Amino acid sequence: MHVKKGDKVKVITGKDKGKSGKVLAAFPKKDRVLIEGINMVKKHTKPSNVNPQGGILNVEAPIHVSNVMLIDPKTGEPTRVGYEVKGDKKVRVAK
Amino acid sequence: KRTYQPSKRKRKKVHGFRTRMSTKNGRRVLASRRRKGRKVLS
Amino acid sequence: KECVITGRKSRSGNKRSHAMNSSKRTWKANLQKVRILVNGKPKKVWVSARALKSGKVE
Amino acid sequence: DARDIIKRPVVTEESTSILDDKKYTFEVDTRATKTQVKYAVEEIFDVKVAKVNVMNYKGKLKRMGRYAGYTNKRRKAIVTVTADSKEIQF
Amino acid sequence: ANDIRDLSTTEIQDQEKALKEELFNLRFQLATGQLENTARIREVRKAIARMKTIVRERE
RNA sequence: GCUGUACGUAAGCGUUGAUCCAGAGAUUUCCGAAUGGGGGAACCCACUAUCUUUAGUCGGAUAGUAUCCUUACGUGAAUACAUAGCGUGAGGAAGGCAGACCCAGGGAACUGAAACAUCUAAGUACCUGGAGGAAGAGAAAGAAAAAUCGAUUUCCUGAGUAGCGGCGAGCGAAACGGAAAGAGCCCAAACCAAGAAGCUUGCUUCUUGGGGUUGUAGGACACUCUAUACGGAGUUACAAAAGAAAGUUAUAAAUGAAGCGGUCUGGAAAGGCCCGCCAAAGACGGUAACAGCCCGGUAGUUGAAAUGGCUUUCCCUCCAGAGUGGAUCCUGAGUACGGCGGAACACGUGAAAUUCCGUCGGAAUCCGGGAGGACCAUCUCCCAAGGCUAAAUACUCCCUAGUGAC
RNA sequence: GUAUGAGUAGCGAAAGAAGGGUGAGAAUCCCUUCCACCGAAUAUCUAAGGUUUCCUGAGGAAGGCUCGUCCGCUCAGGGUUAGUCGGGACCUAAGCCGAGGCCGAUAGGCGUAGGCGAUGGACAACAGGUAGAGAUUCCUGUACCAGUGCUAAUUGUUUAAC
RNA sequence: UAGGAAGAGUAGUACUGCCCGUACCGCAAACCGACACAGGUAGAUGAGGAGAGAAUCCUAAGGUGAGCGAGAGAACUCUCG
Ligand SMILES: [K+]
Ligand SMILES: [K+]
Ligand SMILES: [K+]
Ligand SMILES: [K+]
Ligand SMILES: [K+]
Ligand SMILES: [K+]
Ligand SMILES: [Mg+2]
Ligand SMILES: [Mg+2]
Ligand SMILES: [Mg+2]
Ligand SMILES: [Mg+2]
Ligand SMILES: [Mg+2]
Ligand SMILES: [Mg+2]
Ligand SMILES: [Mg+2]
Ligand SMILES: [Mg+2]
Ligand SMILES: [Mg+2]
Ligand SMILES: [Mg+2]
Ligand SMILES: [Mg+2]
Ligand SMILES: [Mg+2]
Ligand SMILES: [Mg+2]
Ligand SMILES: [Mg+2]
Ligand SMILES: [Mg+2]
Ligand SMILES: [Mg+2]
Ligand SMILES: [Mg+2]
Repeated sequence: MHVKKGDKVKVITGKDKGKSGKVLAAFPKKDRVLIEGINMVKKHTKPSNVNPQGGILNVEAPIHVSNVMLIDPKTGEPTRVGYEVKGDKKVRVAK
Repeated sequence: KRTYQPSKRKRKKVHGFRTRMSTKNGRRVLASRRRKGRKVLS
Repeated sequence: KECVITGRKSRSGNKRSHAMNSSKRTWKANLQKVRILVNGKPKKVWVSARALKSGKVE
Repeated sequence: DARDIIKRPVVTEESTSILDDKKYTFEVDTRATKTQVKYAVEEIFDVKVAKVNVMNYKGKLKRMGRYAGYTNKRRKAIVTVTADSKEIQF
Repeated sequence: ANDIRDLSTTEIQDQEKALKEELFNLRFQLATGQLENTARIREVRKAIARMKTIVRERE
């Protein structure tokens, strides 16, 4: 995946287009990313051993990786990515 | 009375693996059941 | 059952009749069970009269 | 291979009811023997074993929807120790 | 494993015996309900595997 | 980031580099050819050796122990040498499948003939045995004809011709010609040498080496010349079994251009409208709807530690070949043919050549022998009764990439 | 797939009643009492066969020819303890296999030694307890068969106790 | 008896004694019969009165009250008197 946990991210398509957020989780078995503030969704949760109060909960859902673009933490603006070798360590490069 | 009157010994000594593999024409039965792919050979 | 020397034995063909009815039959060999030396020792073996009329020692 | 002969103890109400008479219900390898189990327990816990009993259990049929299969074939030993020995605890 | 290959064919078998004892105690604890960490099972079992393995490799 | 499908809860591992992918290894319970003996499948019971535990029984590890064939060795009967037999060791096989392709053994009927028996269906289906990646066939005892060709196989034609046939139904070639593919060799025997066995008793007759293999006849045998690794050939036949190196390929992967363009609809834009761009990359798929420019990727360019294969090089191995004579000698015997009985050849006994099986008989062997569709003569072509041989052909349980007016 | 017949035939030999109780709900489940049925059986054991149908706790979707609060149904946990019982490690019968061998287009057929094979023969434990589920198994007592070692005596050594 | 034989048996002691089956049904709703089927299913036991009797009637121990019912009591059908 071209996007990794801990990255800062812009959203290309979707209802949450134009927004940005961090990557809280990744699922390469499905090519989905779990991002803060994006695709927030209302779960109707009966009480259980945890969430024992229960309720309607706003929490983030996964959105596809192709709908998402990385941001250079130095510029703060969105950058399509390539790969280079620094010394003997592959890295990610903006362009 | 009726025609199925069960017995494990009779069942196996007639229709069983060793009785099949004793005989040239019972190894074909097993070859033919493996060729259909049956969960059970005898 | 076959001659130990020239392995001749029952082959098969038809029996034909007048009216050319075809039926099925076998031509057996004239095999005789007699001693010979299979090797430096003897043995009692099926051997054919053709092969026996000259060349093999009983 | 004592630790391989003796797989597990059998913790159930029957077993616990029976522990007070210095009897211990173990689940064991289906190829083990009573005598192997004796010497294995004597090894592994330093008890003295007086008698060893053993039964074999078929597998029970279970289901989960569309899918049936027999639970594992079980062999349950019931060791008992000489009274003048030290206990196995659980 | 590299740490394991430094051992001379008998310390390795002794560690094997010890790991077998530990594993038995864990199966026992589990059967009784007293085991909190369940993933130590796999770890000990795989340690045994490595030890038998390197023993055979040297053989 | 992970602890599968498969949610779940619990507990945990991972940039001191996890999960994952590829290669090589290790482990691989019990059954099954199943093989230590038995057995009703996945069960039972053992022996012999060494070790181990027990106070000692009881108990535990590890190795070996099937049958047959061939081969050595040792024992060993009636029977006296001996053979049989017995035992041990070294090899080898056993069984399975891809319901496919082929070689042989054996071999139907329904049906058709508008009945039906010869005949057909059909040497099909089926059984069985052998196999191999192909098999089979194959280097002229050939095909042919006023003219020659030069091993087999497969395809096009010849041709539904010639012909076979209750001359009915129906069966139905071949050669010439044209193409694919191409390749040629080895023994047997005379003759020389050694060894052993008979004393066939001064002769044979068996095991190995050399020699030599063919039709204007060739060879052995006589001589000349060369030849002893000069040069040549090779595990695809022509002898057989190994080893390295280099390159290439397959089995993981890497890099990889260009729009978050604006606006409209909209749940969402990949779509409409207006602007640009990349292209050795507009294959495919996915993404909230139809994306070359979002993602994976594609074109292109790179790369493989390890293993496997192929192509070359080297090593290694092994290698007498032309000529002139022709005293003499050899050139596949219970076969070749013939009779009888059957079968295969397109060819149903027909005038029935050719090939094969069973049984009777039974040749010449170089001034010799076979074939040319009875047969005879002449002519022409050719050397049987011994063996090997790739390629072109047939098929697809499988692997990789792909295609479809499915 | 759905009709029609059609809310029809049928609901599979037989004596139930009431009271209490449980429960959302009771002809149908549980308890009690009377009543009735079998009784060389409709009882008690146990082979073969079936293979968890046994016990406990929940449950009532479907199954049960009605009903259901129940079940041989569904879920989840448990439950089958042997030196002496029965079968093997003991024996064999009919039969089966069958080294070699004899036969035979193959494939295979027969068959000696040898080995498998009970429905038979041999073989040492009895009585009580067991309130959820096993009992000649477990427990309590008292024994029996086979063997082993430890003691204590006795005996034997190559015309040889055993 | 052939054989083997330097260890032998006696008493008392303590210890040792493997594998499979063992639940449950088992004239039955669990087996064979497609069914919770008026069918069939080997053997051991199998009491009392009267009785020759395992007959028969009633019963004991023990098991059951049979998986649709209630209520009218009509023709016809069946089994009975
Ligand atoms: K060939
Ligand atoms: K596309
Ligand atoms: K002919
Ligand atoms: K010719
Ligand atoms: K018996
Ligand atoms: K009576
Ligand atoms: Mg038992
Ligand atoms: Mg006809
Ligand atoms: Mg849509
Ligand atoms: Mg001729
Ligand atoms: Mg003839
Ligand atoms: Mg013909
Ligand atoms: Mg002839
Ligand atoms: Mg002519
Ligand atoms: Mg009506
Ligand atoms: Mg009615
Ligand atoms: Mg009666
Ligand atoms: Mg019950
Ligand atoms: Mg109902
Ligand atoms: Mg027996
Ligand atoms: Mg009971
Ligand atoms: Mg019982
Ligand atoms: Mg009823």
